[PDB]
Amino acid sequence: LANNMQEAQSIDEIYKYDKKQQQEILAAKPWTKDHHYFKYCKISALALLKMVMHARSGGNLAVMGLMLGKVDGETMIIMDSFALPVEGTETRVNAQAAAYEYMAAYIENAKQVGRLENAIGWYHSHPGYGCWLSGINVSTQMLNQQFQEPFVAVVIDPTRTISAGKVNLGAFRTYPKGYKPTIPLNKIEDFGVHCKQYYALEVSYFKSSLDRKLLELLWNKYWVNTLSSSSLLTNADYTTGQVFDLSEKLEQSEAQLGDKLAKATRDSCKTTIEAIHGLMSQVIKDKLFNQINI
Amino acid sequence: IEAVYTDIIQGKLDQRNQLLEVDFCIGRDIRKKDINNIVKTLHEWCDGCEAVLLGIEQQVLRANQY
Amino acid sequence: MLIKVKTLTGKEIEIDIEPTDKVERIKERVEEKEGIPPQQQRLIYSGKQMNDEKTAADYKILGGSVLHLVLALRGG
Amino acid sequence: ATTADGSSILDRAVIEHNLLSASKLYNNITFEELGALLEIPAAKAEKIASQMITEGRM
Amino acid sequence: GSVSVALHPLVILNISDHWIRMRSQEGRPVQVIGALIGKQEGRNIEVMNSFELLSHTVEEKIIIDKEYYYTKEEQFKQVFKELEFLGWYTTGGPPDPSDIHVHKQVCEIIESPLFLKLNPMTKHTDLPVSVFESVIDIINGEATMLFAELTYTLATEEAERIGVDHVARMTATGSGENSTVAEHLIAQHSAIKMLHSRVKLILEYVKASEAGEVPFNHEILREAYALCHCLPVLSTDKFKTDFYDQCNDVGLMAYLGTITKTCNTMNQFVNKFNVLYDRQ
Repeated sequence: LANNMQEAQSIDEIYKYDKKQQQEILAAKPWTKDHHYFKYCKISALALLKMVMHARSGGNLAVMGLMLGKVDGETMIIMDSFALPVEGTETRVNAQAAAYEYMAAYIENAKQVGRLENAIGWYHSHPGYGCWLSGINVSTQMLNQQFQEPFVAVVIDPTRTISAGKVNLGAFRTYPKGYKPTIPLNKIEDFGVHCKQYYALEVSYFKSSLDRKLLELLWNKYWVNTLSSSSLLTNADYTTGQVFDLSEKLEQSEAQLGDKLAKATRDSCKTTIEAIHGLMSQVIKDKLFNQINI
Repeated sequence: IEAVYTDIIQGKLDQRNQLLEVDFCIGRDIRKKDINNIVKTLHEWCDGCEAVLLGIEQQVLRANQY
Repeated sequence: MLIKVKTLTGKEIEIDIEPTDKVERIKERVEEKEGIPPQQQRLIYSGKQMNDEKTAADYKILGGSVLHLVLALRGG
Repeated sequence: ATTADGSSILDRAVIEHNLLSASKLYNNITFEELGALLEIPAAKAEKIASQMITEGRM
Repeated sequence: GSVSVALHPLVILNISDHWIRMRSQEGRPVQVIGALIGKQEGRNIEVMNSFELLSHTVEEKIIIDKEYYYTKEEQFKQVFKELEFLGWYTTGGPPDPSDIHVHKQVCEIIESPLFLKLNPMTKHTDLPVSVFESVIDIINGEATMLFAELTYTLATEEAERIGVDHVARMTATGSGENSTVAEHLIAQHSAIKMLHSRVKLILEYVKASEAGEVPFNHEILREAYALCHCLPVLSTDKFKTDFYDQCNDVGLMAYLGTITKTCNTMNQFVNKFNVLYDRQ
């Protein structure tokens, strides 16, 4: 924990809110020009944890809520998530009367304490029903996007997440009216009949310096799973798939050349860095264990 | 096989290469004056760990410099 | 009259309606200001949603009132 | 009763169990040693071993 | 001892986010204060959530707002049903008379308030989170009050476990000015450090046993012998061949992957040369 910096780190400016910049970016409205504008959604660790806990706590029923944050450039930042007092069946949720009063009161109370962020989106949980936009979510997301432009639909699946051990969070945004534009068919199948109406987004997560510092001492028995990590063995299929997509991207960039090369180089660097990190861990293990009593 | 049954050792025999591979064996009795012996070996292991740690630190420092 | 209507995302709307006037008047003010359909709108004052059947003649609005506007949302 | 080739049901069952148990303590075995371990040296040791496979039992 | 308290890995994240957000907003580090919620089952207290609280300052005294607390208590009951006020938290180091004053003021709300202390500016590897319990002793005269230290647990839900593991295994949060090599090597360094500490403790114990200053245990010594007769783990030739094969494969994967980066730099250089040097 020493021989480094302990003050405001380079992962804390993401948590800083600038009112003037947000006002300028809201007045600019760069989203209306290119409709494929937003492509990245950065969610805080706290927001994701709260969303997953609330979705799982609902049991087999469906739950819904809001999420705060802001928007910068080509990315949407989602910082906090607060639930709603909704009473939904196994398929549909309504949020009839007490949900909106809760929204207004909670936003006002949060602004009282110091929460300077505004509402940035809504989320609703599919209890084992995959991760896609239904014919009602599409309509309500279009309704929200028509007037409150900075918005995003987050879909979470609690049952599948708890059964498979991996979170299933999907960020989506709807195209406006009249916007038309051995390989698996899941690309069309896993979406509803409105597959051409909405498009997904790249979901990433971030955490603060204090978040990582406190989570470093979260538990002191994963060291065994790190020493006997067995890297380059549990994700070989991942690396082969990455190599295949990298070859496809290289072919596309070569066709274009005859700026697309930048993302291909980035993907290649990422895959190679992962492989080199795995080899480094294996070399460290070999030096630690097998180089003793020779 | 009958020694494997009593759980003193665990392993697999192999007739293709005519050898027995042992994965785990019990710790037999030790004399009073041989304890320092094992102590020495443990010390060696500790030293190795320290060395590895030092190397790692050097590496990361250099990386940051780059 | 400069009654403020605020959406949760930060949009601002200014409307002009006398207090004796019906809440349908507020509804069509926001209609001709933005265009959100009448059946897809909820308005909140003082933390309590107003009903359509209450004329704002005996109402705790004496100027400076801010109305929180939200859009109905549903999921499946 | 005898299962055709003069073998009692108990004998065949215990032979199959012995083969299954020996499959856990051996990386690989020879036919002669497998037969010396549980009688029936080679006429039906290979037959029993192959019958246990192709059925998910070994 | 006292009342067994069960802490979830969501309160601590709430406190850390609170501290980070207010420190960023105010520029300088500050002190944050809130309120915990949970359940009371017999002799067991469980804290599972927390919400922020508003506090004002009168010269030196810190006064917790009561009307805002009441509104928040009425609001949070709609979403969470079996949740009740349990205690209050703050961020700071050693206990302070300001904390005792705040606890005495807060005592007017619940009978047995807890006291969760978080250390955001810790300077050691000791646990930064400490659960304190303030029971009113029967000492007469001046109220000599020392909050009893509590050995909290880490009771956690299944979805909470999944989310906590997901955030713990996160690595893309940085990869900016700090090299990803540093982040990859830090985990290995920490794991090796903990293993080295454990083996150093074992070495110290066996040195003490051979010295004669401690009772001689015939079982632990033989267990240590069994452990120490297996450090060269799997030094067979097949393992060496597999290790060399893996190293060669990763070397090829690095070569094919440095070539493309060199080609991209090539393309950028030629593009720049074909505009800023080419004669139209």
